[PDB]
Amino acid sequence: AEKDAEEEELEKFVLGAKETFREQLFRDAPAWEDSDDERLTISLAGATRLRKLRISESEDLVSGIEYARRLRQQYLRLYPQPDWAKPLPLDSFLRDANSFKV
Amino acid sequence: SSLAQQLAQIAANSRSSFNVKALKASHSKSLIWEPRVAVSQTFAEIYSQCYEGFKELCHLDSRFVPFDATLFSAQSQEVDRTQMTAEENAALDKRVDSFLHLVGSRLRLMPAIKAVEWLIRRFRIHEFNTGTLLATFLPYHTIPAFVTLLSILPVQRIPIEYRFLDPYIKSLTPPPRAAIVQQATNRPDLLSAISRYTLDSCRAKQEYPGLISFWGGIMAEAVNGMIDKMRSGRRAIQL
Amino acid sequence: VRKLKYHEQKLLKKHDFINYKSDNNHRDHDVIRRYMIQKPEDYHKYNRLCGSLRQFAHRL
Amino acid sequence: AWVADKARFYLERAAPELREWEEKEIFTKDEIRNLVAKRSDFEHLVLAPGTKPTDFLNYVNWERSLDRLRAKRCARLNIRSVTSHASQARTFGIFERAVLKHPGSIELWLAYLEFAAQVKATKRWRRIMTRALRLHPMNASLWTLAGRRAAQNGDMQRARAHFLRGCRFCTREPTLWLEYARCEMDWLARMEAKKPALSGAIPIAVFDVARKQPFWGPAAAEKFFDVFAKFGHLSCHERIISHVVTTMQELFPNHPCTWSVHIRQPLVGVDTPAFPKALRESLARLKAALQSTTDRKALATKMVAWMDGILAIEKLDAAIRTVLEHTKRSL
Amino acid sequence: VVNFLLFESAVGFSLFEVVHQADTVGLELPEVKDAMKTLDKFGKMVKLRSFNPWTSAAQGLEAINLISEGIMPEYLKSALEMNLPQTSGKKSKVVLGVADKKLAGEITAAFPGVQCEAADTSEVVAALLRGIRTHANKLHKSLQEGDIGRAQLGLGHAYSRAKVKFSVHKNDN
Amino acid sequence: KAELDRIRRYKQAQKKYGRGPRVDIKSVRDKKLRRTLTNLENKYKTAALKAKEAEILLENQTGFLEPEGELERTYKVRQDEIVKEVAVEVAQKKFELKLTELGPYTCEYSRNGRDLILAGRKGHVATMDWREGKLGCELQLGETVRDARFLHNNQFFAVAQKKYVYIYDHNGVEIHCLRKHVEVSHMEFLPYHFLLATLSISGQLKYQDTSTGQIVAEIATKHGTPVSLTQNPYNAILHIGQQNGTVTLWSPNSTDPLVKLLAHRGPVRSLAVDREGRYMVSTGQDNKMCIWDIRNFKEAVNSYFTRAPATSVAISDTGLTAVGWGTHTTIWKGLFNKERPVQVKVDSPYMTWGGQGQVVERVRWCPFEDILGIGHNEGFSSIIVPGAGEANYDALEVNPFETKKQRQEGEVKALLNKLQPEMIALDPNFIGNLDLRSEKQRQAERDLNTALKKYLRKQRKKNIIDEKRLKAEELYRQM
Amino acid sequence: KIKALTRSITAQQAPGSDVQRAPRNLAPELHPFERAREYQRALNAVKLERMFAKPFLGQLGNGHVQGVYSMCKDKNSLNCIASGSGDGVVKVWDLTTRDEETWRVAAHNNIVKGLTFTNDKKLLSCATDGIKLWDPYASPSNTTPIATWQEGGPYTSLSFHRSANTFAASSGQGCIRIWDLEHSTAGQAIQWPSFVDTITDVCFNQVETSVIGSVATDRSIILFDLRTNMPVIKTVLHFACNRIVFNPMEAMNLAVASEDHNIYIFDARNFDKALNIQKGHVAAVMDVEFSPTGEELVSGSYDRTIRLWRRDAGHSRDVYHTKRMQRVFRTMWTMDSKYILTGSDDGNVRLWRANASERSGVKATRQRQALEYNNALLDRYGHLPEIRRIRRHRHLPKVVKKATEIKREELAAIKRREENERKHSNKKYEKRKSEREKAVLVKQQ
RNA sequence: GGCUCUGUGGGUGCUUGGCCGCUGGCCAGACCUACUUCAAAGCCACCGGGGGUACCUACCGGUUGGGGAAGCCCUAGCGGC
RNA sequence: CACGCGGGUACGCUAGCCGC
Repeated sequence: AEKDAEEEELEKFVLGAKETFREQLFRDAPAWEDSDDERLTISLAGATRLRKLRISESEDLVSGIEYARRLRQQYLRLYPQPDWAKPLPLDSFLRDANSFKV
Repeated sequence: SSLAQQLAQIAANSRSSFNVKALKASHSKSLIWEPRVAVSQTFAEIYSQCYEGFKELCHLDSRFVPFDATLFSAQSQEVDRTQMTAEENAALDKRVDSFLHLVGSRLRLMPAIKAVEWLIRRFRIHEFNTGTLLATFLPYHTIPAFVTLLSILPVQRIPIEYRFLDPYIKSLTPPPRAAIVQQATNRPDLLSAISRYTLDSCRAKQEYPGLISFWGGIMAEAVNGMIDKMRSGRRAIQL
Repeated sequence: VRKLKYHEQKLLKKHDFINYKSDNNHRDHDVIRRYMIQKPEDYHKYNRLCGSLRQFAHRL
Repeated sequence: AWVADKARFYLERAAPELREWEEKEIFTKDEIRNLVAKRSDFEHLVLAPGTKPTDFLNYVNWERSLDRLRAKRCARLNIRSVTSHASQARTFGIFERAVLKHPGSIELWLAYLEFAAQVKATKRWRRIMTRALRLHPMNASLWTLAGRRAAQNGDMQRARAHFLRGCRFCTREPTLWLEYARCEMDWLARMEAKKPALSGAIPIAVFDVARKQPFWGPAAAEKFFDVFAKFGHLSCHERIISHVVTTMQELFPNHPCTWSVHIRQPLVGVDTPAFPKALRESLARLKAALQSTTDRKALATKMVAWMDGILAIEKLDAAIRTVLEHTKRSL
Repeated sequence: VVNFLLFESAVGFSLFEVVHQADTVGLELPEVKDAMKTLDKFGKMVKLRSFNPWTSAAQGLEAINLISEGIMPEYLKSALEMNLPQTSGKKSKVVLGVADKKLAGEITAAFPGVQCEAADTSEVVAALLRGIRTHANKLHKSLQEGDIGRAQLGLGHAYSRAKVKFSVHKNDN
Repeated sequence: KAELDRIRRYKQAQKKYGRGPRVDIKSVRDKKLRRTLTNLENKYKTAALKAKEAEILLENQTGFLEPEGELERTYKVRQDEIVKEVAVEVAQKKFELKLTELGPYTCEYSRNGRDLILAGRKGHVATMDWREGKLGCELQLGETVRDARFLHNNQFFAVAQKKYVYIYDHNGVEIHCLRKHVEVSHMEFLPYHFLLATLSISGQLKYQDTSTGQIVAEIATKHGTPVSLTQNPYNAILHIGQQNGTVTLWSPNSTDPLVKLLAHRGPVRSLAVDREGRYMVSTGQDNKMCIWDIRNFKEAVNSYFTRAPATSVAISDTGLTAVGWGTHTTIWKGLFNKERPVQVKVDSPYMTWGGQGQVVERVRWCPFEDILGIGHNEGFSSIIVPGAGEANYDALEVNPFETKKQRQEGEVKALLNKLQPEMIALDPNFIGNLDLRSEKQRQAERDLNTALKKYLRKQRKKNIIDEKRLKAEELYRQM
Repeated sequence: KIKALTRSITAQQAPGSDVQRAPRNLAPELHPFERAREYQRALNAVKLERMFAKPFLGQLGNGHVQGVYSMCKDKNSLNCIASGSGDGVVKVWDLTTRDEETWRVAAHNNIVKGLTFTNDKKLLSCATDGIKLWDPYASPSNTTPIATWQEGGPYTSLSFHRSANTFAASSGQGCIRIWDLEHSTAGQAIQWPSFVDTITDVCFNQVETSVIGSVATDRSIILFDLRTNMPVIKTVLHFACNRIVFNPMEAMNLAVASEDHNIYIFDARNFDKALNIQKGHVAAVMDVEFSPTGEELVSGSYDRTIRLWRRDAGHSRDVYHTKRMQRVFRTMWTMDSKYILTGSDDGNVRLWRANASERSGVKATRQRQALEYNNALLDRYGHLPEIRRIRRHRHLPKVVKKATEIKREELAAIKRREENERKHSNKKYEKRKSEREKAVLVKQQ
């Protein structure tokens, strides 16, 4: 640390404590598999829509598995995973649609 | 006057003061001190008096120590809300809502009113968190503290379900329970707001018999009135 | 602009934002407001017609 | 209110030391922005129309704390070039316009004197003390501070002159006169430790003029005897104490204070065979005072306060403990 | 040229040290009169240096009696001995400004190194004390215990009743 | 040596706040003049040094954005990402007013950034306090509107109508109609003078004083209707740009144009100049734009190309520049770095505001925040861009938070310090130099074989005999 | 890493504080038209000071019957002045109350030629009758003189020592004589050996004691010494000199007011050439007076003028004139060095102010900053045409303007005569003698 | 159940797409700063009436000192008209 | 000429020796 507690107190007194204030503020396996995905290869640098999902300025060729990973990252960026993707008798009655019958 | 309408929309959604008179008025709006001294009252003495009140609150109950760390600190003397980003503002909204649910039990005491006076005069709860602040002051709707909060509330920040307090802000008299339950049985929004507030408090285990009796009474009279509205005789309509 | 003080006015003798000398003491504005004319272009149209009439009277 | 202009001058004075702290690696630019913003807010509040000695004191405390934190960071980073000279200069400037804006606040005057005595400005300290005494003559605490620090320095003539002007002014409460007698007998003690003063007649002279000063009372003479009875290890101390008690006998023949000093008179240099003999002597005097014609309630309250002091002293006999408990219980 | 000037008031007397003295030749000018009137152009002339209150209302009564009779009091002599630099006018004198000429003479005969200037005879010290008496409620307020009105009220009643001997033979109420 | 940073500070201060090379003390001869010039050069060295030292007390910080990863670039940022990452006090400032039924809109901020005015071409003039959202005045104006522009304050605004121009007060009451200015199509308000400079359609430029009310100088640009106009504010001269392809620099002291830089082969379409006065960017009808270092009057780099004829251009307080072309605008960062002696072309634009089918009528910068207004045919769109904006204003010159008393004192002080219109040139710091011809004539009054052939040819057409011509003829006989 | 500039209004007002914050950036990029705005503020300064030049302050009471022919201030005091008129009455005024005089007496029979204050409190008057010593400040008013002298010839002027009780009187017999009060009676007469003509004015050097300068009507100045009671030096100029005055700040500089319409500043150690030649008048100068701060000069002329001068200028800093002033005879500063006093020949003692556009009293700090800023600005830009013409332009009365145009025509004519004489004479092979050299005709010891 | 007010959508003219650096692409966008041989033809371009014109400006005719495009010539040139 | 941090001679203290 090489800082005294009294020195840290003089720090918090003289200079301010915005960093610690911000700190106190901000306190299933895949069942089936394919083989065509391993066999595939696509040119990210070639296709202009796929140009925007590569990582470095070297990624042009990619197999279908890592390609699927990039598309999954890009889908998650465009639309986040909603919280409902992550019994009670009355709640079961509400969620049953046989009850609301005219 | 389409231009005037869009501009008034911008002016109501605006949050920061931008000329000196608007700054002086928005700093003059206060709970405890009269506005004549609330204009000329700077932030050091405010923090001194309200920190004394918050100290009395910590010697009342135990769980005010995290807010001693993060909301009533010597850096919160200085921090300005409108210069932080949206996510810092959201985290601040969460901390404010936690403190309001916590302070809702002991609101009839001068220590708690001093703490809320700090939160209003520095973090501008009455302009940024009107929903939760107004729901927390709602169960005490007879006391002069609620009358003053009704005074200092800005008219356009009041959300839609609580927009029935306009005649009382016009004439500063505390609204009666007949008015609250009547607005509850007409709008489902106020009823859902009160129930959401109280269920949030009871999940956070900071409830108290005053709030629980208030919520029970309002929803009971509200369900009575709502069924008395819903009864309509035609079989399909009542179904 | 505030009411000019003594020295400020002595330095800005010739200054006035409202009435220039090219505004003719706002005779256009006084007449337009007196007789409810809606178009200041129509005022100046009347004005140049009356001006041509006076110069014909001058040559006569 | 040209306070923007006045603050501009003071911040433009404070700028080059901050340039030094930036060219060194001691503070980084974010910290320096925090510093200059806090200094701007402080200077505007200081030069504002409505100000307070508490505001001046808080700015003083901040600047002094910045000096201390800078010293800590310098000693941590192993530098020697950066000094405290500019910091002490600006602190002196704050205090000077502080006592200009609020001359009548002894809180601020005492804080300013404390700052001078802390950072080692003795001549400046004497000048500040002189100005503060000229603004607050009736302050016994200020007079005692001047006299005591002068005698601590060793200026007996200057400590004298301060005390003499003080007792010429403050004539209402005897606190300053007690303090002058205290300092004078401390000077006699320092001389005896070094080994006219062979007589030691200056406290007797102070007593003889205190008799005619308008605070002169029985309780005043009691305080005089108390401060005379402290540190009885002296040469003419018995002479002084005898003169005090004879003067009190000649003035207040039956006052309970006079009876109290007749009780505690022979206990001047007692702490050991010399202790219990004087104890028995004063016990006989005490019983004679309790049976004689005197205001027994006031005398016994003085005596039980005195015995509260005695029982606060430890290392005594159980028999005399029980008899003092009995005599205190019979009152 | 003035250096210090006394000023006797009801709560007590104070002596001010003049800095940047006024011009005695153009003293009858509208500019210097306006500067005497306002407060932001008189505090540059006058800076407070020493104050002395009275210890008790009997002492203030003694003050008025001696001062109006013209004789200086002993504690006034004490305060001036504290504030004025000790000198005799063999080579360097100190110029004081007081109001009463007899008081000026008595202070001169007390301290040889103080030449006094009377407000009766010198217009510059006249205008200077006039400005100080006008702005007197603000210059002392930093150490003014209370206000000056009640002290003037009670002190005037004490002085006039002492001169009249009133309560000895008023009982009709 | 530890004095290396000392010499670096002194060199940097002498560069920035020097305003002149230095006095050569060694070459003076009189002793008293030597001493007073040593004293003066020392005082000026201390002045510039303490000014550079006092430049630390600036509170705010200049906005910026830099790319983090190697692949993502700066112009691929979106307004949503910006408004999520930025502070809420400017996230409020980013907004879009929708106005569709009243022609294309031109926006113009006041020079303190408080109030703006927007003019829809078919007659709709509005002045508003856009930060607070309250509008000062709004009017339908009937006929068309060429160009709206604020005056010195936010009090008076001048609208360039179909035939005359009209200046109005704060409530939109029409103060008066200037009819000497006929068919005005471009306007620029010199604000340190008080001059309204109007370019008509006819090519007749007119300079009218606004304080006194008399037109100071009429000039007739003899060639072509004017296509563009702006004001160099370091000189207060008028960069107008004609139709034959040249930009001409004018000033009210001459009928001839002061200079004429040559530009694109088509008519120049838009001009902008730095407030430092360093560089001018101009974009033509030919698809290029190009910059110019003005103080030396040469081209700095090769021409950039814009993929359409640019409708407008405007550069910020700092080095940013916004060219609004076609239907979407772009912003370049490093066109003209001040410190470099030789400039460099930039690969990519800093950032672009995209096209959703709105033709851009005019771009402007809010002069003191990090935002930028576009005026397009669908209305007004104030977007945010971080790098712009001079971070630290000067509350003696211009105050974005001006109180009433401060605005009144500012108006009367600028009225007392108005600049006479004759003091306008290509170097505005010249008042005090030697009138060399007058000085040589004064010193004269105190102190008192190829060319003669053409001289005799010139003097043989007079046909005065002229004893000097006689001596010259005798000399020509001698040769 | 996105970050824009965020400006709350706390930078304009701290909350709860009425103070108006004003952050400042000194970038020349942000403050344009530097030199031009400076020239314009200079022009406003010139127009302001030519508007507010109102120098006339007052008139000391009702004045005298006849003209004011001599006057003198009390160099020890500050508001004690006396003026001796022409009918032989002297009056003593106090400057605080300029309504009525403090002390008057019909002193002599002829005019009061010399007058001074002593160092104690008393005053001396000199007339052709003789000289007399009065005490004007006493608890009884005494109109009788307390000392009288007649022997020694017709006395003409007076001057008093700085510290001691000695004073010199310049007589008419070609001598001055020195008295030491309280132990001398007839005084010691010092004179040049063979000397006849009247010694008009006399003045003790103030900064260096015991050096006496005096001017005689042989168009000559003479310096004496007093520790060795003998004359020292004698220079003959081209015209007679009406007064000599020493400089109260530099020990060796003197100024002679001479009938050549000129004012010469001489160095007493080197009388070979004049140090400075102020030429601004129309008639003869009847009075000169150095400032007590030793940097400005007053010269009251025989015509209707008072000229204020700088020490190294050599031309009119300013000129005062008034129809009511019939002639001007004695002008002197007050020890403030801010108000000058002019005894006229109309019988008035007028009080003007120097620095005729600088008001008195205590100034507020921004006001004094604006004044000093205007003055330094003019000191820089005082030579451009517009500023120059408005700063020099002053209304002179018709007779003075007419006669000074004739004076310029005559001086240009004489210069052209001398120029043609040089060009067509054998004097061409010489250097032009400087005029500071041409001021002194001869010097002798 | 009624009056009044307020808001949203459709209509009030005959139905061929949203965007762009549009013979192609894009709606997740992609690339970003290159390319260059020669400045330009002239005219016109609305201010209410009578009136003065010191100053400035416009136009015309000149004047000192430079300046030399272009035209003409040949003794050929650092030329000559 | 001296002015920051350590150990000594010495403290309800800091005057003095050498380092960091």
